[PDB]
Amino acid sequence: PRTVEEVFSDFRGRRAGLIKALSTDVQKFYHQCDPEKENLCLYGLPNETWEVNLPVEEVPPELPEPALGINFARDGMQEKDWISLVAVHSDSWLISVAFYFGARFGFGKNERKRLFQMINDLPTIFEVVTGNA
Amino acid sequence: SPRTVEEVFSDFRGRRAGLIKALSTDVQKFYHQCDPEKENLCLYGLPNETWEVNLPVEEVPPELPEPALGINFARDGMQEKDWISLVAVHSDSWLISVAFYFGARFGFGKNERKRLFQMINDLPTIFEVVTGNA
Repeated sequence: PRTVEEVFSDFRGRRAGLIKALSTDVQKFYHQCDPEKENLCLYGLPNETWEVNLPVEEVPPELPEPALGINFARDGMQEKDWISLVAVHSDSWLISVAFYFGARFGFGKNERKRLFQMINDLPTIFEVVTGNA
Repeated sequence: SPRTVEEVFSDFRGRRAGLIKALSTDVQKFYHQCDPEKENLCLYGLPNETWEVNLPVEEVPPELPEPALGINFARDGMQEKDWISLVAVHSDSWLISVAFYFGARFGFGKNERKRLFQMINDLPTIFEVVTGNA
């Protein structure tokens, strides 16, 4: 069903916004992550934008939430290692969101397999930011 | 695959079994712990096949992905089996997040991620289990 492509399009859009935050806009992202601020995250939207403040959602929130408090360790390691750690959390979030949508759209086992194959043909954000893409 | 792939899958299967317990065998205990008079609660699965309903807190640093919060707010607004299904789908998305997070911390590459997904997707989702979709 063309619904696998719609869910994958959403995933690619959020992934593009997160890759922007962690590469092209890395210093903007870094400076918004002062380590004494509370509850910051990296949130990706399918229009290829990003934000560090958790958006207000319904209750329960419809989408899985990304990691909060990612800014505490910003100064405790090399910037590229902190970026890599944000990348790993971000990759685990994106796959959560995509499979949540797949379930909401009534994907069965075959649709779940097709969605994963498309996701896993792209380098992870971790691989992008570490130079292993 | 390296041994770590099966070890990450074993963690996944054990948490899944705990979540299946909460949403089936232990459903009334789970239901009553999802008290609508408490603050927003989450359902967690642990690798020893147990489950817990806890208020999420601001863990610093963040560790595992966080499950859906506020499941207790929706409990009385739906037929119980539809609320169970809602919790199940959120729990399925949490489990795959946890598994791929561990896989990343343990340096999985493309092939290791494929093998891990293959094993996860052999099993019916918790949503399928609780709705009779196998």
